Amino acid sequence: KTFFGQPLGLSTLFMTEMWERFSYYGMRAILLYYMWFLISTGDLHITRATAASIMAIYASMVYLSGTIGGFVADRIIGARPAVFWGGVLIMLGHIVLALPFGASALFGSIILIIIGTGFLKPNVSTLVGTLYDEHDRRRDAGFSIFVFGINLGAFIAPLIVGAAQEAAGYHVAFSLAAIGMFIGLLVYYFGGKKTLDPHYLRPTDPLAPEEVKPLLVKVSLAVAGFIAIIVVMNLVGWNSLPAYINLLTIVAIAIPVFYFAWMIVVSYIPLFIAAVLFWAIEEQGSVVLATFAAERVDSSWFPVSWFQSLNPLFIMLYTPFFAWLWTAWPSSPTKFAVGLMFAGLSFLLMAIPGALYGTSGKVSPLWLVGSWALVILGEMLISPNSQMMSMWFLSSSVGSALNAQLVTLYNAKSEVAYFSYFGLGSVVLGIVLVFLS
Ligand SMILES: CCCCCCC/C=C/CCCCCC(=O)OC[C@@H](O)CO
Ligand SMILES: CCCCCCC/C=C\CCCCCC(=O)OC[C@H](O)CO
Ligand SMILES: CCCCCCC/C=C\CCCCCC(=O)OC[C@H](O)CO
Ligand SMILES: CCCCCCC/C=C\CCCCCC(=O)OC[C@H](O)CO
Ligand SMILES: CCCCCCC/C=C\CCCCCC(=O)OC[C@H](O)CO
Ligand SMILES: CCCCCCC/C=C\CCCCCC(=O)OC[C@H](O)CO
Ligand SMILES: CCCCCCC/C=C\CCCCCC(=O)OC[C@H](O)CO
Ligand SMILES: CCCCCCC/C=C\CCCCCC(=O)OC[C@H](O)CO
Ligand SMILES: CCCCCCC/C=C\CCCCCC(=O)OC[C@H](O)CO
Ligand SMILES: CCCCCCC/C=C\CCCCCC(=O)OC[C@H](O)CO
Ligand SMILES: CCCCCCC/C=C\CCCCCC(=O)OC[C@H](O)CO
Ligand SMILES: CCCCCCC/C=C\CCCCCC(=O)OC[C@H](O)CO
Ligand SMILES: CCCCCCC/C=C\CCCCCC(=O)OC[C@H](O)CO
Ligand SMILES: NC(=O)CC[C@H](N)C(=O)O
Repeated sequence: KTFFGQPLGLSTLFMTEMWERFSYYGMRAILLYYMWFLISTGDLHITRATAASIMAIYASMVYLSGTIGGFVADRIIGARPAVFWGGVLIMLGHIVLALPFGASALFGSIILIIIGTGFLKPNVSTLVGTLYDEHDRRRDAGFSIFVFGINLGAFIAPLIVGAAQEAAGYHVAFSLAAIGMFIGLLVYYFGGKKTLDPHYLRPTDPLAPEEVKPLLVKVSLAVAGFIAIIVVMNLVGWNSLPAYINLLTIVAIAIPVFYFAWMIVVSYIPLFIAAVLFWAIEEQGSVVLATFAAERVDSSWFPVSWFQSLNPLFIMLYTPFFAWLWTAWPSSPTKFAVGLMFAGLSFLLMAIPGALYGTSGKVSPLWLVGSWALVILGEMLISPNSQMMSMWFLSSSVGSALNAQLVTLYNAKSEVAYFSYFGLGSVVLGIVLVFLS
């Protein structure tokens, strides 16, 4: 009695993540349009460009939080409590948007989810690994099934939440996200006590006595430095929302710079950059492509948010092939290059409808279908150890930090140039990074 060849525990963690991803990507699929709505009612006094920037820096902070989430669980509170309380915080974040409020609830929701996802996401991934011995070949297959589940939740969420939004409004749809996380907590809590090892109720690598003080010092100085900067910003009149997003952008990008300066490994640099650039493009699906979907495609007969299901749809379709592919077959730097090339191609493709049909009309949904087909093909060359997982979340974070700057450039007037430039740039950088490495 297994779960697709794996210990029954995989099913628990599988569904936990699926429902977490459900709530996250359900919310993500309507959050931009929601902000558009708040803007249209004079409730939110920002440009659409800034709204787009918010989406990206939101994702960036979510991934940055995940970069330290593993650390907190492994050394302070434990992997199993981190997932649980992480889940609770996420649930609360969605509940906040379900409440009959407007723009004033946005920040609180974002904070809870950043902290919550930071606690949950790296650590459920950790718990998957705990289901096996250090020497078991199923480890790869098991984690592959796990990722299939992550995308299963990401697939159905925009369909369900998107349609719900169109039926009963935004707050009801957001509450469905909350309910989804609640389901995940149920399956995780009761299922976990039966499948998961109890040694992960506590930190497996607790802070040694002499480690606590210098850690505390470094956190204090960092937080103090950050706050001092914000003070200065408010004194000199740089306190607009983009100002804060720029601050966050700089912080997120500075982190690998000083983190890589620390070990300087120089072979890791092009790998990191390729990942950063790939995730930048991939994460623009929920922002730039979401915008294209709403403005440049006729979605008069279906929720336009449904386009967000295409990304994880292709993960699920490619998984059977690529599984067989690896059984029946490329260097790590090669995989990243070709992957980034596909990402670039996915944007070059998106440049065609505007150049061929103009930008003032509407084009076939198949353009976005083909685009996601291309970038997810690239993800297959990138997508599937506490330390490496951290670099993974970090690369994702920097990509979205970059997006926070980049997506503000996107509009109907700049559409073709935007997709062409960053599309061809990514293809070229793909070529450069494969030979540089
Ligand atoms: C088939 C799956 C293989 C994965 C890679 C495929 C990527 C290829 C994408 C090209 C398709 C995009 C073109 C869509 C298109 O032009 O249709 C527009 C319109 O004519 C349809 O009515
Ligand atoms: C894991 C470390 C993260 C450190 C930063 C903590 C979170 C800081 C900012 C959250 C990023 C969201 C900025 C956009 C935003 O707040 O929008 C608010 C609404 O527009 C209300 O006007
Ligand atoms: C366990 C360590 C981290 C603790 C996480 C606590 C998160 C800190 C602040 C989140 C702010 C949540 C309150 C915001 C809120 O409720 O929305 C505002 C009103 O509902 C809108 O009128
Ligand atoms: C302890 C688990 C909590 C999970 C339940 C979260 C959702 C709970 C109740 C649903 C709240 C739905 C709000 C409905 C609402 O805001 O009115 C709808 C619009 O304002 C007008 O159509
Ligand atoms: C306003 C929402 C607040 C909800 C608080 C509910 C708290 C109820 C019980 C606390 C249980 C916390 C421990 C759960 C945990 O560590 O997960 C491990 C479980 O053994 C299953 O893996
Ligand atoms: C607003 C954030 C400012 C930065 C937070 C800095 C302070 C955060 C946590 C302080 C933790 C208390 C240090 C003492 C300690 O952890 O010992 C507890 C051990 O478990 C004792 O056995
Ligand atoms: C550990 C729980 C408390 C930690 C979170 C408290 C708030 C933390 C940082 C505040 C946000 C810092 C970046 C500024 C920012 O996001 O802008 C927010 C919007 O400008 C709101 O108007
Ligand atoms: C150990 C990593 C820490 C590195 C932190 C580096 C932060 C250095 C400078 C941050 C300056 C904040 C930028 C503020 C800003 O861009 O405001 C400009 C606004 O766009 C004007 O409206
Ligand atoms: C080796 C020492 C050098 C430290 C490297 C830190 C990296 C600093 C900045 C990264 C560039 C991203 C800034 C983009 C940005 O936020 O634009 C805002 C402008 O600063 C003002 O409009
Ligand atoms: C596994 C089978 C389910 C496949 C359908 C998944 C649908 C998910 C998102 C749909 C997003 C909008 C795509 C619309 C579409 O493909 O129609 C294309 C028509 O040829 C339009 O002329
Ligand atoms: C393997 C399939 C990949 C398909 C993508 C390859 C597409 C190749 C080039 C697309 C770039 C077309 C841009 C056309 C263009 O820039 O028009 C300029 C006009 O002046 C519009 O402002
Ligand atoms: C695994 C490598 C992926 C290679 C992609 C294979 C497809 C190659 C080129 C497809 C280019 C699609 C351009 C769309 C196009 O030109 O048609 C325009 C519209 O159909 C007008 O009716
Ligand atoms: C990569 C070698 C290490 C040196 C890093 C120093 C510069 C760090 C990051 C460079 C990318 C900065 C992205 C910000 C950017 O492109 O701004 C775009 C505009 O601000 C859009 O408004
Ligand atoms: N970029 C990442 O690190 C994670 C993205 C992936 N789509 C997920 O939700 O798990």
